[PDB]
Parts: sequence; C-alpha cells; structure tokens
Amino acid sequence: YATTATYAIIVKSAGNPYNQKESEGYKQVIEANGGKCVIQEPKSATAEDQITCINNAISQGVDCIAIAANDTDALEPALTEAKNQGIHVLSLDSATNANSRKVFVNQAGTTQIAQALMDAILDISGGSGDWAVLSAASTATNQNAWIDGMKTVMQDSKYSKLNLIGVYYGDDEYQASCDQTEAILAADPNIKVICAPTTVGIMAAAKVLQDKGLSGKVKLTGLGLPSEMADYIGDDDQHSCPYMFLWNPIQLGNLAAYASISLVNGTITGAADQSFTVPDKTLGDNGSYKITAAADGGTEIILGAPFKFEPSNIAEWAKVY
Ligand SMILES: C[C@@H]1O[C@@H](O)[C@H](O)[C@H](O)[C@H]1O
Repeated sequence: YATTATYAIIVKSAGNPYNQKESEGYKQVIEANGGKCVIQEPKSATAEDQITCINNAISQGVDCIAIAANDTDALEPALTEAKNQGIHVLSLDSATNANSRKVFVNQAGTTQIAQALMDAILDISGGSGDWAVLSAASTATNQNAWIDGMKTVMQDSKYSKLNLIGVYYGDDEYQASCDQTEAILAADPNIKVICAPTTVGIMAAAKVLQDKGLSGKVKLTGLGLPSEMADYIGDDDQHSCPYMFLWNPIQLGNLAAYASISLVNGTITGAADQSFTVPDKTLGDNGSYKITAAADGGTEIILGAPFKFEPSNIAEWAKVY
C-alpha cells in the first residue's frame, strides 16, 4: 500500500460530523502510507457545490478523487473530465452513477439497511400505525436507495398494518431537519414512528421530539452517530429512540482509502470478482474484500453489515464516533 500519490476526498457537505469522521479515516490511511490527502467539504449538500470541489481537485492535479455523491447523475460531466485527465474516480457513502466511477465503497448492503429499518419500525410502532421518513437531500443517492429499499421491503405482508405517510427532506442540515420534523408532526399528529436515515436528520428530530415532550408518544429510529444520539436512546417514555443503526464512518473512510490506493497502484481496477487484502484484518474477511456487481449496474465493495445501537451498547460506542 505504499503510495506517493495525491488523493482528494469530497464529502457530501460541511457541518456534518459524520462526514468529518469519514474524511478523517480516509486521510489517516492515505497519509500513513505516504500519500497526500486533500479534503473538501461542499458548502451545502448539493450537486452544484460539489462540482465546484471536483473542479478544484482537477485543477490541483490530484491522482485520485473519492466522492460521496449529492446527486447520482449531475456529477457525471465533471467526473468524466477528471477521468479524461487520468484521475482515478472512486465513490463512497453515496454513489455516483456507474459511468462516473471505477467502484463504489458501500457502508453496508442497501437491502440490509432497508430491512433493519423496516423491522425497527414494525417493532417500535407496536406492529401498526403511521410512520414517515425524514431524509437528507432529495437527490442523495444513498438515502434514495435506502428509501427505495424500504418501500420494496415493506410490501411484505408482515408490514401490512403500517402506513408510510411520505418522505420529507431535511437536506442534511440541522435547522431544515428540525423544521421538517415539525412539519411531519403537524401533518400527522398521530404518527407512531419517524424514520430518519441521516445522521443529521435523526439528531435534529430527536431534539424536536424532546423539546415538544413527545418522546413517550412518537418514537424515532434511523441512521445516527452514537456520539450524538446517546442521550436520546432508551427503552422508556423519556427517550424517543429505542434503537437505531449505523456502521463505522472512520472505517468506511479507511476502506475507501485502501481501495483508492489499490486503484492508483493498479492492484485493482474496480472490476467485479477482483479481490484485495488490506493491512487492517478487522475489515472484511481477515482483511480481504471482493468487488461485487452492484444493483445500479456498476460495482461495489461492501464494508460490513449494519450495526444496531441500543441501550445495551450505546454508551461505549458514543466515544468512538
Ligand atoms: C447516514 C448518513 O447520514 C448523513 O451523515 C449523510 O447523509 C451520509 O451520507 C449518510 O450515510
């Protein structure tokens, strides 16, 4: 994994601790192995602000770009231009389309996240009732994939007494996510569960439910940082979130860095059925990963399974991320 190349990571947006942990993990591995890492945080979680960052990376003459896409398709011209300049493009966290990358590094199976969330809603609701999604940007590939996944999973007869009222967008912004939580509550006060598959959205919704005194009546699940959600997690009337899920964003960054170095050094090309082993034997199968065909027609590397954070384990993990 020795490298002397320069690697740009472009996260979704500024002002999001999840993205900072991702970029930290990426930088740590790149630098440990001799490369240079340049991190960019788009001003907002939009395609427009990301394109500006892609263009900056190209201008700096970097060797590799790793990107968490704010839109599945809008980045394609800039990323193609990067490729035309000889830059390896990798995607992580939120996928660019298959034509815009050599490989996607996915935190967990898309289906695994959808299934965990649907089963959580079914459990936490008591088996029936109205629920809503508080998403991030309406264009974000990952939330859209999870939401599509949930909608597929929820067709199963076991979920037939649940009713999804709709999808609201908090844009991965605290204030917007608080405002949309209030909008959800106003639209359906009898809602049983809010599912927020965004670390920003879930902690914003938690804050709103706590402030309104609703933790005993409206429950909350989703995808959140243990560090942010620790005080909201509990199985009683005083905590809105009985449990939620995530994965290690630092390790997501780590793996994306190992894969980036592997692309630059030519150890992999992104093609299905290729394998690589990273120094870190806690990832994969004793460090080993295989590239698999992805549903979007590209290829992907899957970091691990989702991890459930609940009262029995939340405090220890809150110090990790
Ligand atoms: C769950 C998590 O939530 C936010 O931090 C971002 O939208 C990120 O892309 C997503 O993976």
